[PDB]
Parts: sequence; C-alpha cells; structure tokens
Amino acid sequence: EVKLVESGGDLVKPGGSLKLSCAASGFTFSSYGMSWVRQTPDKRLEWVATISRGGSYTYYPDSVKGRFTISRDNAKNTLYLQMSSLKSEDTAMYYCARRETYDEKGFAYWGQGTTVTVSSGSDYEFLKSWTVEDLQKRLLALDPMMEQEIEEIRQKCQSKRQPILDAI
Amino acid sequence: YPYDVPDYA
Amino acid sequence: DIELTQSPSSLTVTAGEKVTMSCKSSQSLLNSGNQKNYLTWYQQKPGQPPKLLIYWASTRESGVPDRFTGSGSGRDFTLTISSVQAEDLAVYYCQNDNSHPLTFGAGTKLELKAEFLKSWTVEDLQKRLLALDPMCEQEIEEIRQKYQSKRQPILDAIEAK
Repeated sequence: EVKLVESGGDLVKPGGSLKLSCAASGFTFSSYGMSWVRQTPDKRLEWVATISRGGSYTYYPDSVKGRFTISRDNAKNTLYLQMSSLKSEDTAMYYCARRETYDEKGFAYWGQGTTVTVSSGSDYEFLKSWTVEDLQKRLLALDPMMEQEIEEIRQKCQSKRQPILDAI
Repeated sequence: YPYDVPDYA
Repeated sequence: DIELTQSPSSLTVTAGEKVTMSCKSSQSLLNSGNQKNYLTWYQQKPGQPPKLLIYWASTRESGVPDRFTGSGSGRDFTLTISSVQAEDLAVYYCQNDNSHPLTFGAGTKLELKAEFLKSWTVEDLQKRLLALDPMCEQEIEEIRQKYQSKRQPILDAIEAK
C-alpha cells in the first residue's frame, strides 16, 4: 500500500535555508515522478516542484525558481526539497505527492505533510529600535485577543454540536 | 531504464 | 500562467439538495495528444491532504460515490453533487494538470445551513459530531499558529539584548 511520509519541517530564520525529505513505500519508487505541493495559512494550494522518475528533469514555478532544489535518491526511496532564501510567504504545510507517470490523472497519493514556518525579515526590521518596555507592551497585547478569537470558534462549534446532542 | 521520462504537463 | 476561477467561494447547503460548483480556466486544458481535458477535482477535509475525486474532467476515482459527477470542456468545468450528504462538507479544489505551472483554483467551501435533524439517520448525526471535533480543533490551532507568528519577531527582539 502506497505511503508517503514527509519530515524536516521547522521554524526558519529570515532568509534561512531548510531541507525537507519524504520517505516513499509500497511502490517501485524509481518508476514514478514525484512532486512537492504547499498549502498556505489562507488555504491556497501552490505547486512547488516536480522531478522525473530518473531525476534528470526538474520543474519549478517562477515563485521558487532559483531558490528551491528538488532531488531524489532512488537507492534510499527518498524525495528531497532543499529551500534557500526563504521568506514569510514560504510559510506553509509542505506535501510530497506521487506523479502518476502512467495514468496522468493528477495527485492521487499525498503524504500527511510537514509544517514550515518562516520568520519575516520585514517584521524584524520594523522592531529594530524598540526598547524592552515598547516590546513588552506589544507582546502583552496579543494573548488576550487570541483568547477572544478562540472563544468565537468554540462558541460557533458548540452551537452546531448542541442541536445534534439534543436530538440524541 | 534506457531513458528518463519527462513530466506530462 | 493558467488561472482557475472557482465560484461560488462558499455555498450553504441542506442535505439531499443538488449542488453545482464551477471552475472556469483562462486557457484550454486539452491534452492534444489524447484529446482529454486534464482537469482534476479534489476534496479536502480538516487535518488531511486533498483527496483526488475526479480526473480527466469527468472520470470518477475508485471509491468515490456516484452522486459526484464531473463535466464540461474547453474552459467551463463543473462538479455536481446530485444529493449532498453531511459527509461531503469540505473544500473543493480544481487543478490545471495539463501544462506548467500546475495551478489550483482557490476552492469552493460547502457548509451546512443553520429541527430538520429529525429526518437524518442516527448514523449520519454521529458522523457529523465526529467531523465537527477535528474541524474546530484545526481552526483553533491555526489561531495559535498565527499568534505564534505574531509573537516571534517580538520575542526575537527582546532576546537580542
């Protein structure tokens, strides 16, 4: 049974590097192309890279071209994505997926995905001359608002749950 | 395989 | 680049009702070699990857209920659900799989219209309770991740002394 497992996901410094890998099993690895596809916090899906079965052709969209390298090791049944010059907008769940080299039907097989979070160079520049006092006040402002946003989600969910619990 | 296979897209 | 416009963005439904989703593409998705439209439709539920639902525009994947039908050609594509079930509540994405760069639509989300639950099976009601739990916890965790992201540069700036 076909199985894809991503790893490597982590917090990255502004402009930093990171390498993801994806362990393949339950099929003959060397006979299929592979891809990476990412999903951003807004839920949009974006194709990141594709590799041929033999490793000799690679493809990238303009958004990551020059920065991202897709590779594979057919002996180790492992797909790789090496990322450079990462920016906050590269924050996403990264999925590896099989390329259907025979059927050509899109992505039938996806792994569970690995989270990559990239720190903003811009956000860092913005705080350059803030004092500890300035920063503490800003910091302390967040959690009270997070709590209220969470409370909205919970209340809405329970309002959908309660009518069902009442029927049962 | 004697040849690699390009992506179909 | 080929752009895919999915409408509506969300759609409130009642169980049993027919639903219709639209994917319009800026360019043709005809694979000239074999005359099939390489458009794929996916279904995504909270905590999991997109699931392939329909390929070559109109061919149902194995194990997909026949209440899902894909159709259209050229630029205008539709996904129809003849009789929608609470288990079909999800985000639906179309994808250009014909030419680089591969591109996805922005998604059409199906939601339940807010009594009438008397006409549902106890099975379908328990299934909805089970689906609600990971949906709410993912929404909550996405809020925690967003606020980690807002906190991070401030904690980085405090530490950098």
